Amino acid sequence: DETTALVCDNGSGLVKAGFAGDDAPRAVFPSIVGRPRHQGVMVGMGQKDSYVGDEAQSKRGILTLKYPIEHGIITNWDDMEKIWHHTFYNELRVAPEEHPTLLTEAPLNPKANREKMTQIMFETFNVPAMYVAIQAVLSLYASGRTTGIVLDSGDGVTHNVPIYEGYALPHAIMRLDLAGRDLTDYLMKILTERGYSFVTTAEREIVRDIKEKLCYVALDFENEMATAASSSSLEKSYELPDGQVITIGNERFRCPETLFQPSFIGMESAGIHETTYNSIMKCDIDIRKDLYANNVMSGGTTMYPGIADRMQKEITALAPSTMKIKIIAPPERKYSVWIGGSILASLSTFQQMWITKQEYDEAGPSIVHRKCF
Amino acid sequence: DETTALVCDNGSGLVKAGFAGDDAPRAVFPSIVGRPRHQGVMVGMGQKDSYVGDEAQSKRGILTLKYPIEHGIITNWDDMEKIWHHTFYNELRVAPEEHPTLLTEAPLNPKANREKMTQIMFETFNVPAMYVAIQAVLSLYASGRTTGIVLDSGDGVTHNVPIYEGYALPHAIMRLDLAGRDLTDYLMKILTERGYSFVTTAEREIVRDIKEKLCYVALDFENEMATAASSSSLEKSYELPDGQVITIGNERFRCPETLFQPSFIGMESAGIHETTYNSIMKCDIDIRKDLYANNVMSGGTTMYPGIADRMQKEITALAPSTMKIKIIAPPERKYSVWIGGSILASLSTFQQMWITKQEYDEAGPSIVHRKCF
Amino acid sequence: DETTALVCDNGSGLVKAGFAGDDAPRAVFPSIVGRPRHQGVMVGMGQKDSYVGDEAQSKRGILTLKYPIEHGIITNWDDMEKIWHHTFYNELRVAPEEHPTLLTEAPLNPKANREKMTQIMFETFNVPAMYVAIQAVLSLYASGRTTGIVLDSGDGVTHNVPIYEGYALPHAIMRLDLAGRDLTDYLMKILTERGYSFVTTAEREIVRDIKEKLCYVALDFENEMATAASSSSLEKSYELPDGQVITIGNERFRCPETLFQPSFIGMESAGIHETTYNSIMKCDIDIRKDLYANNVMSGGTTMYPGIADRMQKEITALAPSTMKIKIIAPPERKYSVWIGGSILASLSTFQQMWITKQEYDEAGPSIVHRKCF
Amino acid sequence: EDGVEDMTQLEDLQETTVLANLKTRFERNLIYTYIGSILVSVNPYRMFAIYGPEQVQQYSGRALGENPPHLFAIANLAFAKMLDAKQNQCVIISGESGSGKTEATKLILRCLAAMNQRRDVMQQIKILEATPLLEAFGNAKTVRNDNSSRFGKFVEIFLEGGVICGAITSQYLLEKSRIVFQAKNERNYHIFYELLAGLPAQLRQAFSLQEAETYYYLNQGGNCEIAGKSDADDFRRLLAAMEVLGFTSEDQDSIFRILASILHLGNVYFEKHETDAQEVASVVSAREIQAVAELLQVSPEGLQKAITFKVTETIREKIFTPLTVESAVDARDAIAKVLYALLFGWLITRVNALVSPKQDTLSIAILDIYGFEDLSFNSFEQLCINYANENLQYLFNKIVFQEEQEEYIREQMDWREIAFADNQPCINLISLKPYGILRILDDQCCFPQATDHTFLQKCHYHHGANPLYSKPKMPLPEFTIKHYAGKVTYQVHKFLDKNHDQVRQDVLDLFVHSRTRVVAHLFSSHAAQTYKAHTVAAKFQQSLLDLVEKMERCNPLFVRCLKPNHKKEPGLFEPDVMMAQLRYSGVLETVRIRKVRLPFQVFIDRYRCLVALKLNVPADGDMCVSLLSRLCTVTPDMYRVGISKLFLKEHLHQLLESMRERVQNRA
Ligand SMILES: Nc1ncnc2c1ncn2[C@@H]1O[C@H](COP(=O)(O)OP(=O)(O)O)[C@@H](O)[C@H]1O
Ligand SMILES: Nc1ncnc2c1ncn2[C@@H]1O[C@H](COP(=O)(O)OP(=O)(O)O)[C@@H](O)[C@H]1O
Ligand SMILES: Nc1ncnc2c1ncn2[C@@H]1O[C@H](COP(=O)(O)OP(=O)(O)O)[C@@H](O)[C@H]1O
Ligand SMILES: Nc1ncnc2c1ncn2[C@@H]1O[C@H](COP(=O)(O)OP(=O)(O)O)[C@@H](O)[C@H]1O
Ligand SMILES: [Mg+2]
Ligand SMILES: [Mg+2]
Ligand SMILES: [Mg+2]
Ligand SMILES: [Mg+2]
Repeated sequence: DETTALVCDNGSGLVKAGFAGDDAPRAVFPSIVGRPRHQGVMVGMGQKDSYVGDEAQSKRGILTLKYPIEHGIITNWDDMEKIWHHTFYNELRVAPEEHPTLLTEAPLNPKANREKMTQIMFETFNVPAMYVAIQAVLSLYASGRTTGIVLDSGDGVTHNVPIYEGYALPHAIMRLDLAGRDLTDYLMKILTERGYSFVTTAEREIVRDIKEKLCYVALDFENEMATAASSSSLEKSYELPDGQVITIGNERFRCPETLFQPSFIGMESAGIHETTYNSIMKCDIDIRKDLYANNVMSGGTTMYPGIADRMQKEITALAPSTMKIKIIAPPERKYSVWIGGSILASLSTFQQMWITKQEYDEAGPSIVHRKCF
Repeated sequence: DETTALVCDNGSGLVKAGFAGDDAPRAVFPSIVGRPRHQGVMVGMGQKDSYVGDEAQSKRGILTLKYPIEHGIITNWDDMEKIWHHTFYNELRVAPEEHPTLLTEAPLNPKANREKMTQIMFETFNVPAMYVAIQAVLSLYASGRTTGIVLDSGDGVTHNVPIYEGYALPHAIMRLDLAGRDLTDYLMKILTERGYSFVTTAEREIVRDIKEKLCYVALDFENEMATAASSSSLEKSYELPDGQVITIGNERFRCPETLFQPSFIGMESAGIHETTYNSIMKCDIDIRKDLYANNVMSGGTTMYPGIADRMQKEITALAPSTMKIKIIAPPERKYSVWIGGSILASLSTFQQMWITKQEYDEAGPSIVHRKCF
Repeated sequence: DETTALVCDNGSGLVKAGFAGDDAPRAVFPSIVGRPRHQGVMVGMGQKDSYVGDEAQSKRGILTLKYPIEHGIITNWDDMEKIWHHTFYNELRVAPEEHPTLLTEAPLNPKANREKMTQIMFETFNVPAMYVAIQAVLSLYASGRTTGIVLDSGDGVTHNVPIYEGYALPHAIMRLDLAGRDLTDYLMKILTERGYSFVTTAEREIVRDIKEKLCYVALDFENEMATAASSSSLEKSYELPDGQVITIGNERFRCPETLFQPSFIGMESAGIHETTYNSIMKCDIDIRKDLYANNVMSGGTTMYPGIADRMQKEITALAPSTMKIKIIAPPERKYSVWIGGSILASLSTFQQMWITKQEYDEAGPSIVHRKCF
Repeated sequence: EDGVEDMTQLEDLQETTVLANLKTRFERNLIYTYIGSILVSVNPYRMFAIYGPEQVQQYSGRALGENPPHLFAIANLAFAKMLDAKQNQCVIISGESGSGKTEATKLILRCLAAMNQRRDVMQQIKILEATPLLEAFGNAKTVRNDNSSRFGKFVEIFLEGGVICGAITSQYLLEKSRIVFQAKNERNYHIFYELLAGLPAQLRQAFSLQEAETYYYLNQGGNCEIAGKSDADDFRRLLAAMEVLGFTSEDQDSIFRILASILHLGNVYFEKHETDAQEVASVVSAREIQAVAELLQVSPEGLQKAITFKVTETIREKIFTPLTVESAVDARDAIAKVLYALLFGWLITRVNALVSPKQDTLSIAILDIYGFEDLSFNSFEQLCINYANENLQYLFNKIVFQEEQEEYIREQMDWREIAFADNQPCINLISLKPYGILRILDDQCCFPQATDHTFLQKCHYHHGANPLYSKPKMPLPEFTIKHYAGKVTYQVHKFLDKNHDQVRQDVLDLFVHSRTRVVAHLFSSHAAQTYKAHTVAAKFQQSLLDLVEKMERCNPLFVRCLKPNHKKEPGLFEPDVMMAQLRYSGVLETVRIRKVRLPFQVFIDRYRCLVALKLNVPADGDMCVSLLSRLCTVTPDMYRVGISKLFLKEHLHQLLESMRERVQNRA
């Protein structure tokens, strides 16, 4: 009885799912639940009271966009259940009671989150078996490596996990709540300097698209600020969905710099380079050599052009001058975690590490804290 | 028990009624109540002291024409009751106590108007059920669409209502009190430049007929004024009901231009193109695209030859240069609202949105503010 | 050489100016530029083609009122220059080239606004020195405090600024575009329910006067709606400038409730209480205690009788049940910002924080972004 | 020989037992079974000239208790009941296509004609000659049958004082969607292909009919030669009968002209051509519409403006409206459908008028009706067929419950209190006024910016909680309705194109002023005879209501027909095919009506080994059940002790079986 196990990377801002053994996610759509707010006047078109991610993307102008997952933790459980039901039935058209499912999670997430996730996916969808895997180990699986620090930076969380030859160092795991959504909010707040006002949720997503299509990270900040406010070479234009053209100057690269300077939002934490260096310096010396030599990336918010060069420069400035820093920036930073999950779920030696229905029924939901990580 | 519901579009200057399910109004006649003013000398012919619209049309010379509906609001209630009684009994020959009735209304009309309309149509005619629908949603129903801005311009009101996929935007509804009757008054006041004097009500309606049969809207105003006062190509002749021939020059197109330049009457408001553009710019961007692409028309006073081309030119000059403006000008601008009402009243899913007699009797007339719009 | 510095609070709808060291603004007049629209017939009385605020107030019936400042940002620069020239010469009768001037601004305003303001006030009036100060810090100065959140709600903008012991938290500044002018527009749109039509600019200002003289904010909305539509105790009468008496019912308190329920205008944002609570919850815990204990108000549009009690009730319902919320509502909510500016401009330690003419001439207008805030 | 004519008397009633009984009787060369009021017939594929005129006297009603179950007993039963209760009634012939319904109709007509010794003298009353003609007009090839009745044939035989008068024929539920649309591996009505195959040359050069294989109304099936058993000889015999009916050659020529006009209208295409402010429509080739106009005696510009422009006409003005491509296609399809329906009505009216009987006379009804259909994929036509069969099954269940109630009352008075659950919820789910499925479809027809997906979503919303409705799990364009015959899954693909039967008044006015006399007369009669609606579903519902009213005017008693394996094998069949046909006919519902009851003397006799059961009981009313009930502590599931002891329940039967099996384990 051959049954491919589903791999459902339900990230913080995008849901990436598919079957195990493929090379790319079958379905990719934002994790948004939309509800209309105005009053319906045409008799008959007042029945669809909830639009899942892509449909709610198509109809931004007459409804409100709410993200069920805020900064990693699942806030609204009903919306997340709706998203899971949609991605199981209306998107893959595969009954979830005949396929095992794999789910991902941030490292330092609360425990009630896992307990409720297991309860929902065992009682509602009646999945035969499920598993919860940290995203960094899946990123390392997908990178085809066994050593190095994973810098997984989605739009809800940014965490480092040092691994050496398969043995994780759980006392060096660092997690930051600064991610892509906060970059989008800073871009919204910094675009007002030129007069563009974005307040609604649809305008917030327009700003998100602007960030994806225009923003980049510079090597040096003072030099690039001088260049921007010394000419018009860095200015680029964007077209809003009503044909209105906007122009962006030094705001192009001052949006993603807050990753290295989180004092712009007012956070007391340090940049991603500093957290990576501190996580290395929480590990053993023999570990430290290979952690220096094998930095790896993942997550969407690390796709800014020029991120690798600057973080290499910063680590080299921080690390001792005689060591070799080599930062891996594969062109699949997006959904590398899903590729790793698909590799992991296709292993025949993984068949014994599921969470069978009998186990959950006999020992209760607490076994998700025992069989994971 | 099959009972077709009556649809009675009691507009501001013309009453258009009929049964639901037809394709054209059964009865069309002006909404005028006429009363004789001279002294009767023949014994016996002094009994008919009130002539309803068409009879008062036939006998203009010995009576005064009063419109019960002035600028949308119902001023004289007894005259309107007489018109309703006539159009129910002497025109359709259908008892109103056996058929539901549908009525239309301007968007921003007062509330006592609706309360009194419901009270009269429930207490006098004893209609089993009635409903009040905004004219713009019925225009969209008749146009076979679900998006776009309706420019409903009768002879008492000119209002815009933006709708996107059945969800109205009530904060972008704009209403102007400049309509066809004010165009007729301006034509009366502007015809005196050539010596023709029209003062009485019958002469006012002769001027209305002149406006209907001769007036048009030009693409450019200065060029057409120069052409008119540079030749006699635009001059046309009309024959008054006594065989007296009149000639009209540049007054032919300077009567309906006040729709785009309402400063001629002295109003501080802006033209219909400007109000449509401002109503669009009060909506969301994703809404704005489809509102640009799907402008629609209705009402009698939009039947001037050349209105669509000029308003397209003006919107294109106002809107960003990269968007596509497409103005729908169906050949049923007159009584498109009635066609939409007939479509709406024939739906079997509409049966539950009436205002039953029990509901009105138990909760009072205030429910017309709850079940409408 | 003793020279008192002028303090010119050029708000969004009213200009409040005077000398530093006084206790009340010397001059208060609306910021309106009026231009006649009809045709002059008397030879000689066709020369005054522009009336500044108070003169244009006196002659509303023959001219159009345009506000140069729309929603905080300065739209028409020539009209604002005319207003500044008037308030310097024809109102205070003080040459502006011998006195330093202080100006106020919204927090999140564009930067070209500041650059052009400095350029105009240095090149045209040749002021020796000028400064641009945020309105919330001046409100805190006038309240005689150093902690708390300022809710400055003029007629163009409504913004919160949390300050603790003089250290502002710039990442918790929230700004809403819902202000008094939008309340006036909603009152205009909601008065049509009783038949009163106000379309022109003079009628808009009559509605503004109605709002100032009659509107109030209730503690509970459903209870007060039931009371209003259960009796005639809340009905009040107003006399238009032609002796015509109007009566207002539940529209009296449904105009200023949109501050707490901005969905009436269709905005997706939340009420002022919700924005204040969210701004608090963007601050540190030790900050949060004193921000809870020291809420303060300013701006004209917070003078509605009953605003303090309702916003106290709402914050208490939002905040944890064990904390003490104390909302400061001094009787100088109007021109509290000017009192704070006068206090700030009279300090002898402030003499070194001006923007001298030499500094602007040597470094250009960009220093207004460096020496402000 | 093996009679088992009444299976009510057996120990228990199951579909397996009924199937075994029918198999045994079929192996005994017995076709008809007399199940009380109801009769069951099976197609034997075997030419049985049962007796001759003697069978009427041999199988009359005087010895129904001993007479073999036969089809012709109802012939005498009808007369016996009408001479006693003084009330005429109706007889329906129901069953799937190919189940010998036409053969049964012919047999019953022959028996009714042969019972009065007069048909030999007045055989000139020309009754059954046109049955093949109405068959060619009303039958078409289905994926499961080459001869399927697609209309509710109704023949009314009139009687006055024992004298057989003339007959009146009518159609009720013709499916107009077949003319323009047809599924795969099926085809249009047989007469179009018969005309194209038997077409003489003079029609080939005169009428442009050289594209017989490329007409859009015909090539939709994809293979029109599967019916190769039919040929031009069918056309020749159809013409022979057509001339026999007294029709002149002019009528036949006009009929062929109308059919050719319909076929030519099938081959008309439109182009999305630009216009003033939109892109609306434009006729591709005008030579075809011109040829249509030439052979229809009507202006060509009239057809252009009736299929391209929409006319909104008021008293003071008449406004022309450009139409979209889909609207033009719908108008053309409506024109074709109304023309075909008018032709059928005209021919039926003329046939009835030729042999019109006396008025205000007695009348017996014969109704040829559809069969329950469940294909691999189901469409609108199957939904309408299932709705009609649901109404007829409701009537049949009412009859069965009436028979059960009268039997119960005949036994004892006080069992009239027994209730019964009908299929009314299914009828409401299909066509209830507020939120019926057909009502939702009618609303979606006129609703702006509608598609199949929106209609499916609305059906899913309004019927989510209905137990009979079954939302598919996957996002599939289907839904499932629980009929009495089982679950049926329909497909919502192309419903909106099967309902736009909108014919504006301008088209009728254009066709009234035609130069030819037949078309003008037909349209004038249609306008004169004409509240209504403008969808295929609404007209189908109106016709179904008329048929139901006509049936309830009389007393319903009918007969079902079944079919063996469709490979035309005489005397051989599959039990699974029997189960399917039994489920589709509806006779299985009789078991549900039984809800059980057995004689008590039989229990006394054959249960002589139950606790040494004493057999010396001569009284059926003696106390024997409560004696075991209280001594053995049998739960008192029985509501009350009867006299005949027909209070048996299934739980008691199971308890008795359990006792029998446990007691038998002695050694
Ligand atoms: N090409 C890109 N450039 C910059 N940012 C991107 C790009 N693609 C995605 N992002 C950002 O990554 C965030 C989430 O991406 P991803 O990591 O794929 O999903 P998740 O965070 O749910 O794992 C989005 O909020 C988006 O702003
Ligand atoms: N063909 C036409 N050309 C110009 N104006 C017209 C025409 N037909 C009607 N009107 C104007 O439209 C006004 C009212 O028409 P209509 O909208 O049909 O009624 P209502 O305004 O009551 O809905 C009349 O006052 C008339 O002046
Ligand atoms: N007593 C009052 N009650 C209600 N509203 C008021 C009152 N006084 C002023 N306002 C409103 O405050 C707005 C502006 O007042 P203010 O804040 O003093 O000027 P600015 O907004 O320019 O700082 C006006 O539009 C007016 O509607
Ligand atoms: N009871 C019967 N006895 C003898 N022959 C029969 C009987 N029933 C049907 N047949 C034969 O079976 C053949 C199949 O006809 P069929 O396709 O059932 O016609 P229809 O579908 O119009 O009823 C007929 O030619 C008929 O002669
Ligand atoms: Mg991720
Ligand atoms: Mg109108
Ligand atoms: Mg202020
Ligand atoms: Mg047949």
